[PDB]
Amino acid sequence: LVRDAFALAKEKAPTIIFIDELDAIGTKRFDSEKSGDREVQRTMLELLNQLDGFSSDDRVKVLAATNRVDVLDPALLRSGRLDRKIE
Amino acid sequence: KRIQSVPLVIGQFLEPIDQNTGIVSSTTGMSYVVRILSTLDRELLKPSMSVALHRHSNALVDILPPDSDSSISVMGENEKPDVTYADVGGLDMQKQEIREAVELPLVQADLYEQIGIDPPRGVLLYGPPGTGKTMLVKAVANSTKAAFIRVNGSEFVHKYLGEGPRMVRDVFRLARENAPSIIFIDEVDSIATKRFDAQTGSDREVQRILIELLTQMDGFDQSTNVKVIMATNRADTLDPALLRPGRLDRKIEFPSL
Amino acid sequence: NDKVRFIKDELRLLQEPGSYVGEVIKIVSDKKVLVKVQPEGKYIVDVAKDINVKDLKASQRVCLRSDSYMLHKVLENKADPLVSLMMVEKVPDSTYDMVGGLTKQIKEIKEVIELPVKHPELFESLGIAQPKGVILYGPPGTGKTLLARAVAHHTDCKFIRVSGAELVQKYIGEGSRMVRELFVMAREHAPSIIFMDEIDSIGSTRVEGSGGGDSEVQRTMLELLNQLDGFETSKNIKIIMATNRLDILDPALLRPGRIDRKIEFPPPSVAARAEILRIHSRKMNLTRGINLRKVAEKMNGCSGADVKGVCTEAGMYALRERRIHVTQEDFELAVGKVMNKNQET
Amino acid sequence: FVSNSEILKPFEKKQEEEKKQLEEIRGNPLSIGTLEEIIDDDHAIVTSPTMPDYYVSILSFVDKELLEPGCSVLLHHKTMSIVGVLQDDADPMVSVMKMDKSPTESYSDIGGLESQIQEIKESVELPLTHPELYEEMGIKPPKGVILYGAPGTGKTLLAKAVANQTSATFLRIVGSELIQKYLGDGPRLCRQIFKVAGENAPSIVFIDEIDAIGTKRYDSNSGGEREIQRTMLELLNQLDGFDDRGDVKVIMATNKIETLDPALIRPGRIDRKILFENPDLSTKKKILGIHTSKMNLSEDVNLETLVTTKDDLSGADIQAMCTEAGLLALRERRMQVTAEDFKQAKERVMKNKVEENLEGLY
Amino acid sequence: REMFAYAKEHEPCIIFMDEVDAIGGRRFSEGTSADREIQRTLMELLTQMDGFDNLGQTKIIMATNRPDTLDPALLRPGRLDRKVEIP
Repeated sequence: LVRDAFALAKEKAPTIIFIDELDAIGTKRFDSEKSGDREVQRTMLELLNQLDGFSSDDRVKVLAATNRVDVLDPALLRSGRLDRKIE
Repeated sequence: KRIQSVPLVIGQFLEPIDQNTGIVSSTTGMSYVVRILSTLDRELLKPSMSVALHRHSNALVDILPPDSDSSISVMGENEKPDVTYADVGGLDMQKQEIREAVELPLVQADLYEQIGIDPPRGVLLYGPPGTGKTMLVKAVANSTKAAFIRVNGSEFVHKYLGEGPRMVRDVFRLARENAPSIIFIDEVDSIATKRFDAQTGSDREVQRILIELLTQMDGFDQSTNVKVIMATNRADTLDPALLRPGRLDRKIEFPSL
Repeated sequence: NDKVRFIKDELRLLQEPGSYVGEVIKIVSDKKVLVKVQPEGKYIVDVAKDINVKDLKASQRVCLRSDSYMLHKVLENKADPLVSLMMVEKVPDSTYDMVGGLTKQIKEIKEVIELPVKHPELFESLGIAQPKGVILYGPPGTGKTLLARAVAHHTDCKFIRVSGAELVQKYIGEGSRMVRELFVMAREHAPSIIFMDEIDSIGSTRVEGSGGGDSEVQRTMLELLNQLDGFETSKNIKIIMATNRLDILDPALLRPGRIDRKIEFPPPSVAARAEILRIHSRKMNLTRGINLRKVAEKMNGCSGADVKGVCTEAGMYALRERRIHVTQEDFELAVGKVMNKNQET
Repeated sequence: FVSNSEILKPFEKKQEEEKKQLEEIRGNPLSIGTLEEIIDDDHAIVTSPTMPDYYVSILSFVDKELLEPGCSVLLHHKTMSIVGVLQDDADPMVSVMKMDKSPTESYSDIGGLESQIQEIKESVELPLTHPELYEEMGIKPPKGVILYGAPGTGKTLLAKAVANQTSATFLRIVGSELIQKYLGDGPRLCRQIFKVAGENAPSIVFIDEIDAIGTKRYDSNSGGEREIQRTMLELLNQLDGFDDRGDVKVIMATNKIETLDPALIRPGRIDRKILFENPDLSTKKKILGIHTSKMNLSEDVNLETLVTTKDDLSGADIQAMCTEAGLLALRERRMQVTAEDFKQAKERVMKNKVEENLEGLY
Repeated sequence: REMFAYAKEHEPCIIFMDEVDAIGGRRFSEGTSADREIQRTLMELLTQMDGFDNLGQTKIIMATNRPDTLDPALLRPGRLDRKVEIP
C-alpha cells in the first residue's frame, strides 16, 4: 500500500501525504515480540527506506501527526527522512 | 484402449471402488469418480500410483510411473551426496546412534524380525541443523547406496486443497519405488505446530497435510527398506502423533556438554 | 459373443464427463439431499428414484452425477478420529496380561469401572450410584495410559483419547462446537471410555496440563456427567482422568459427584518390575539362563516404560554382533545405560 | 372427514399445477448460496460461493419478510434468483450448550432446603407458569436470581428442580469456554449464547461458575489480560441492555459472589440473592431418608443413630456415605447393606471433611 | 530460490534482504498465524546454504535492527561468518 502510496505521490507532486497517527504503526516491539507485530514494523520501515532512497528534492512531502506522542526512534532521523520535529 | 488418446491431465489413483471403477484424486486437488479401462486392473493399479486420465472425459487411459516432483514448491531428489563422515569429527556418540538407527534396518531387516523385537522405523534429530548434523545424514545415504531425498516440510506449506496434500502421496511412494532411500524432512514443525498452551495461531490449513503424513509414514517402514528421519529446530512443538512408539522409536539429540 | 458386446458397451461408456465426489450435509424429507460438493460449491440435489432418503443418512461420502445430479452410489462414512488431533482406537490391544504388577489395581479398577458398566442392573438394585469420574495419580508413563486401554478391551468399547488443547481453535465457537460434538460422538458410540489426554505424560506425549485449556476442559467434562444423571437418567459413558499433579485439581473437583474415586496407580517395586519384564520377554528370543530376579534387582528408579527400553537396547547389542538370541551379558549392559539416564539432574 | 373431501377435489388440480411451475425453476443443478442483504427497492443482494453476486426479485415459496440478511437460500444457476429458503450447512457453528428438557430432579428429593426453595419459586417458577400473565401485567417480577453455595449440594440441584416444574428448556452454560485465548472472540461467543436463549424461550439460563471470565480488579479495564476483561463487560451489557419479563430467566452461579463487580450484580434484574444454610440434625435425617428409599438395605440400620454422630456434614457428604457403605456391600456380594457398613462410612467422610486446624473454637 | 538462482548466474551480486525477522524469525510464543509462512522462507534459505548450491562468489547480506531472532545455526560460518556492528 505504502510503495503504491509513494509511487502515486511522485506522480501527483506537489503533494502532502498526510499520515494521521504514527504510534499506531509506531509500536514495533524491541524484544522477540516483533515477530508477531511484523506488519506494523515493516510498513513504518518501508516509508523511511523510500524517503532515504532519494534526496535533495521535495516532490513529495509526507507529514505525520500523532494524537499523543509516545513514539520516536533513532531510525526516523536523517534529513531525507523525518528531519523536522515541531512541538 | 485406443479411443481415448493424448493429450492428457495427470492424476493419482485413490482407491478401487470396484471392477472398472475408481475414485481418483486430480492433483489440482479435485477428486473425481471415473471409469477405468478394462485393460487395466485392481492388480495393475495401487492406492497411490500415478495414472493418466482424459482431459474432458476423465477415464483412465494409461498408467504412469510416479516420477513427478514439484519445482515451484521445491521437492528435491538428490543423486550424488559427496560428503562423508570425515567432513565432521567429534560426534562419536551421535554417530553411533545414527548408525544403529538408520543403517542397520535397511541392511539387516531379517535379524530384527528373527529376534522378535520391533525395529526402529522413525528417527527424530532435534537441535539446530547444519552443524554437521545434515552431513552425517548425507554420508550414510551415499554409503549405503540409498537415494537422498530432500523434502521441504515447510513447502507443503501451500495455501489450499490443491497441490500440497498430494505432494505428500507422491514423495513417500517414489521413495519406496526407488528403495533403498532416506526421506529427510527438514523442519516438520511447520506442518505440526498446533495447540499445546492455548496461545497458538491458525492451524487449520496445515491440518490436512499432517494427516497424510500419518498415512504415508505408517503405510511404509513395514518391510524396512526405506527409512524416514525427521528434523526440526525445536521438538517441543511437534504433535504426539509423530512421536509415539511404533513410529518414532529413536530420538537422537545433537548432544551438548 | 458376450465378450465382444461387453467391450463394445465399455467403448460407449467411456465417453462420460465423469462424476463429482461430494459429502452429504443432511438428508431431508423432500427427497432432496444437501451436498457440499468438493470440486464445486454446495448444491441441493434430488436423489435417485431407486432409493429413499431414509435409505441414506448424513456424513456419507457419495458419488453424485455431473449430468443428472443423482447419488449414483454411497461409498463409506467419514472415520471417527478427526479435528486437530484425536485418536480413536477400535479393539484396544492392551490387557492385564500385557503388563504385570497390577495385583493391587485389579480388584480396585474392577469395581469402579467394570461392575457398573457390565452390570447396570446390580447398581440399580443396590441403589449405589454409578461413579461420575475416576482420577488415577501415580508416577508418569509406567503403564497408566495402557491400563485404560486394557479395561476398554474387556468392557468392549472404543478407547477414545482426547487431546484437551486440540478440542484450541482461534475462531468463534468452532472450538466450543468441537467440545460439544465430542460428547455427541461418544453418546452414539455408548459405551465408550473417554480418557482425557494431556493431563498426563507418557514421555512421548507433550503437555502435562497448563494454566490455559486443559484444566478448564477438565471442568467441562464434569458438567456433562451431571446432566446425564439429569433429564435422560441414562449413563453408559464414563470418563477416566489421569494426572501427576495436585495443581490441576481443586477441592470441588475431587468432591464426590464430579470425581468419586481416587485410585493410586502401582508405585514400582522389585517384584512388580520382574513380572512386567517376563511378559515382554515372552514375545522374543532371550536365553533361558537369564534370571529375571537379577535384572529386576539391578533396576531401582525405573518405570514400566524403562523395562521396555532395556529389552530393545539389549537386542541392538546382539544384532550388531550378528546374533538373534539374547543373553544375560547384553541385559546387564543395557540396564547400566538406563540407570545413568535416571541419575541426571 | 367430509371436510377433507370438499377440499381435496379443487385443491388437487391447483396443487399439481403450482408444484409443476415451481419444479421447472427448482431443477438441478441449482447452487446454494447465502442472502447478504435485502435492498429496499425490493431487490436483494446474494453472495454466491462461485462468485456471481446479483440483485434479483424474489420468487415465492417465501416472502421478503420470511427472510432476513445473512439467511441461507436457494439460487438459480444463471440469474441467481431467490427461489426459496434453505437451512445453513457446511457446519453451523454453535457454542457449547447442553440441553435438558425437564431435568429429573424435584424439591422433594432435596427437601430441607426449605428457605431457598420458596425464594427461587416466587422469582423464577411462578412467572414461567404464568406466560400470558407476564405479558398482560407487563411489570417485571425478578428476571434473574443468583444462587451461591457449592455445586451439586444445592446450587446445581435447585436450578434443575425449578426447570422440571415449568417445562422450560434448561441450558447449561460452561462459564470457562466463553475462556478462549483470542480477541474479538470472547464477546461474540457470549452474544451467541444470548441470541439462542431469546429464540428458544422459554428457558432458564444456568451459567456455571463465573469467576474465570470475571475477576473484578480495581479498574474496569486493566493493562493485564484483555480477553478476561472483554467477556466480563459483554456479560454486564447483556443483563443491562435487554430486559425480560418472564420469557428468559437467568440463574447465575459463582462460589464467591464478592469477586463479581457490584454493577454486574445489578439490582432490577437480579433481585434475588440466594445463599446456603448448613444442615441441622433434623435436615440430616430428611436428606438421608430420600437417599435410602432408592437403596435396599438391612433393617438393623438405624437413621437416628448415624445422624446424631454426624455433625456439620452437608448433603454432599450424606450422598457419598450412601455410595461408600453400599460399596462394601457390593464387595461382599450382597444387595442389602448392614449397620456395620454405614458406621465405617459415616466415620470416614466425616473425618476427611472435618479437618482440624484450631480455627473453630474461640 | 529464483532470486538466489539469478545471483549465481549473473554473479557477483549481492542479495540484500531487508528485515530477516519477518522472513527468518523463530517465534516467541509459538504461533503460526502467518508465521508458518515465516518458516517456509527461513527453511528455503537454509536449504540453499546447507546444500550443494554454491555461494562464495555470490554474496548474501542480511539486515536486521537488533539480533534477537537469529537461530544459532545462522551464527555458524558458511551462513554468516562476518557480523559487523554499528558504533
